[PDB]
Amino acid sequence: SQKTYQGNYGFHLGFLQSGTAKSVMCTYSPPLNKLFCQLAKTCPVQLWVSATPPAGSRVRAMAIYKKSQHMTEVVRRCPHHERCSDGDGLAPPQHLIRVEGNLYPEYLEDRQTFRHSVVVPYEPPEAGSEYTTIHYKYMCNSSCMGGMNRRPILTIITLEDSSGNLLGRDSFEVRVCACPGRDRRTEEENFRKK
Amino acid sequence: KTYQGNYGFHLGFLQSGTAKSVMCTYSPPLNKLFCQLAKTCPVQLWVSATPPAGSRVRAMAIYKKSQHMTEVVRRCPHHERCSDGDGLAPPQHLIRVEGNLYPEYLEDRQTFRHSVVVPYEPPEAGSEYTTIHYKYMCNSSCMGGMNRRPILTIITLEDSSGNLLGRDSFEVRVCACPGRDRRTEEENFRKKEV
Amino acid sequence: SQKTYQGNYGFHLGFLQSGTAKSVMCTYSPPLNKLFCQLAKTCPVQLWVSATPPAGSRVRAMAIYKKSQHMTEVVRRCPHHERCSDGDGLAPPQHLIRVEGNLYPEYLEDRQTFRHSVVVPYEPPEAGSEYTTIHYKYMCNSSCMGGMNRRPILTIITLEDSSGNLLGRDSFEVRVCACPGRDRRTEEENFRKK
Amino acid sequence: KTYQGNYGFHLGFLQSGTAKSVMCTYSPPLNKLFCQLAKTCPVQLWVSATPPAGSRVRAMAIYKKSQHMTEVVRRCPHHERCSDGDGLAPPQHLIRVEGNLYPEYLEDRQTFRHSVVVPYEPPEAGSEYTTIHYKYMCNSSCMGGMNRRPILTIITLEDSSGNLLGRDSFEVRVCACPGRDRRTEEENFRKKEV
DNA sequence: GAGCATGCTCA
DNA sequence: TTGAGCATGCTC
DNA sequence: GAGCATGCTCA
DNA sequence: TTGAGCATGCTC
Ligand SMILES: [Zn+2]
Ligand SMILES: [Zn+2]
Ligand SMILES: [Zn+2]
Ligand SMILES: [Zn+2]
Repeated sequence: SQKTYQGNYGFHLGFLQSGTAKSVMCTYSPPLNKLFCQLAKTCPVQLWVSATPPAGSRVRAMAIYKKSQHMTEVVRRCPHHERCSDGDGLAPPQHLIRVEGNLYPEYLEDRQTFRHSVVVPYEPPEAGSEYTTIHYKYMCNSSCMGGMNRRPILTIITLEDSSGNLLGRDSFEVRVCACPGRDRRTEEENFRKK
Repeated sequence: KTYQGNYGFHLGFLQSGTAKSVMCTYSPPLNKLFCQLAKTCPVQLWVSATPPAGSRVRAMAIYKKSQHMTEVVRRCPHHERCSDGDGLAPPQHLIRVEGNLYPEYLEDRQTFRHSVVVPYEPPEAGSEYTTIHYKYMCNSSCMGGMNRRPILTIITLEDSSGNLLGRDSFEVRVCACPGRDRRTEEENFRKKEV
Repeated sequence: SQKTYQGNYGFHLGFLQSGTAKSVMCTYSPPLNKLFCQLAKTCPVQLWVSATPPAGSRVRAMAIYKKSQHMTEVVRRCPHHERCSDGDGLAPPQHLIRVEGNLYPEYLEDRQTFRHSVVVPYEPPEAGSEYTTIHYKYMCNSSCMGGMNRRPILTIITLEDSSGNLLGRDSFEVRVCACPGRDRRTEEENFRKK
Repeated sequence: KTYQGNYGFHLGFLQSGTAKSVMCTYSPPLNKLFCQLAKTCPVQLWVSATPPAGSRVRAMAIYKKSQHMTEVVRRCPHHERCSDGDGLAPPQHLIRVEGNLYPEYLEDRQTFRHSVVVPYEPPEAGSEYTTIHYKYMCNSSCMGGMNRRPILTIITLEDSSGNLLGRDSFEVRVCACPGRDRRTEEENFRKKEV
């Protein structure tokens, strides 16, 4: 979760460099290791490895509340959006994180913790690339009443083999909001105190 | 829609300068009540003559703008599912009457609009009006509900058979800070009055 | 159509006076007898009569292209909007004009000319009012490709008795567009040449 | 997605300064073709070695932005129903090949994407490239279709079995005035180049 | 709402 | 047949 | 994007 | 319990 290890494959995440039109809907903050994005907008997250993972490897994405006081609560879409008609025909209505660009994502709910997660097969970079890109979408604002309700979350991306064993793990905070650029500057300026 | 009828029926609101004003404050220039969610709002019933025996008072909410007037005013998805019920009011109803052991919560079979009805009671000896306490269970801003759309509360005096005897109305804004918001709307309004 | 007669009841239309927030979505131009409005926005049209119409009277609204070269073509929604999911559960998908605020409008298609029209019962003004208001909605922009395709239209409002006989008739041009205020000024300034 | 393969495959476009430029003009700095609706666009196929016998060339359109990349690119509701068919191309297809009596119009059974395939033909004696003429049947602005969303045309060289031999691509903007629009996008682009 | 984005009209 | 200028929805 | 619109945090 | 100021989606 909060702990990130590269494992035997040197796994870790990367984010889009600044200076692109995508920045308006999705912008990453290095000093805060936090992604600021708008609701239902595709966010390109990069997967970096120093060695090819075993055949059949998978990449899972899960959201957990950052504050230890809310860590046990399952992150889910608020009552309103869970009922909106925005389903892609693949993602369940209550899931916050969706993968865009994949015909066969696996949307899971842990039988014990009841946490939602989405899994897609691991794919190596395109020829001439040092990373693989997976586009994610967050279907609720961090402010949504009855949902995240202004509570910040962390997205945990874990590399696992075909059997479900962890091969690597990385994470980043996320704020789904109306104005990513504005809100990112705010938190960064506020951060400039130490 | 505002007629006093044969009984001089019209509404009244408590004058300013009371601790209650913080949670509920009426604006004469805008004929608009500003109140907090779930807080009791005292509305006064005034008549020039005693209504026929068995008369009733109905409260109903409708969106003020013709653009949304046909949409039934109801609580948003989140609050409907909160456990704030009083054991009398249906979960979807926005307006609840406080202090009455026997209110009637109705849904019109044709328009599907919600309304609450209580018996008409004469003023207490020494008073010139009757007070009914209402509570609004969603903010005007609630996503998936009123969603920032202003509403009007329509109070009608009816005989035992359901015939209208009189009708009055006022705009309502349920919000976190009634005082602040009332001033804001009044100042804007006054920005044309001088 | 183009000819307007008040009949034995002095029937004629009236429009909302300027200086209201509604003006942004719906604004009438007197010198051009033209209504500029946005798509799917409620337009309050006033019905004026000097005498009470016979019991069972009806008010019909129909759209016809203004140019004699297109007069024979039936005005309908373009291919795209006819398939959008904006139906109110009462109006057929191809109809341009819809009535808002009525539970029982009659949406018709002339068996011979195939022209669409919507009919609602005539209702007298509210007490203290000199006119009756009917809210209409136009479901396509005048510019819609494959629909009105930049061709201006006329809305014909006719008062008819219970049997379908004409009692009165009035009309006005309409431009459904993105910016009513902007476009109204444009045509008015252009009109200022004579 | 751009690799020349073992046959040095890549695309070429006619140089500027031809009457054709008015209906079809390529922009080197933006690797973007600007063309009018239904106008033939000559695309050049270049290879350094003769492809295996039975090779084919496929053309497919995809939305450039990851936000819309999964949505199948197709003609809008209006043009699909226009009677501009050539008796070969399905009504919903955006890209049509001109000058070939036997093109194959396909729809992938899984992604449902449209594509058109024609046999690979060697350059005419004396030429260093092969020309294929394509037509785009909707403007990039068509409502209910591309709806102002930029697209990419992907041309792939494949052997007789369907295996990719090479692949290249270019952005496309179908519009009313290619020259004007090309300059506009280039000037903006140049507003960072100096 | 402004300004940008874009098909259509006019000579 | 071709822009130039007018006409018009969309971005923020 | 700016500025307005509004619930929540803090003392 | 109450604003003041901060936090944030929506209007145009
Ligand atoms: Zn939500
Ligand atoms: Zn609510
Ligand atoms: Zn249309
Ligand atoms: Zn089209």
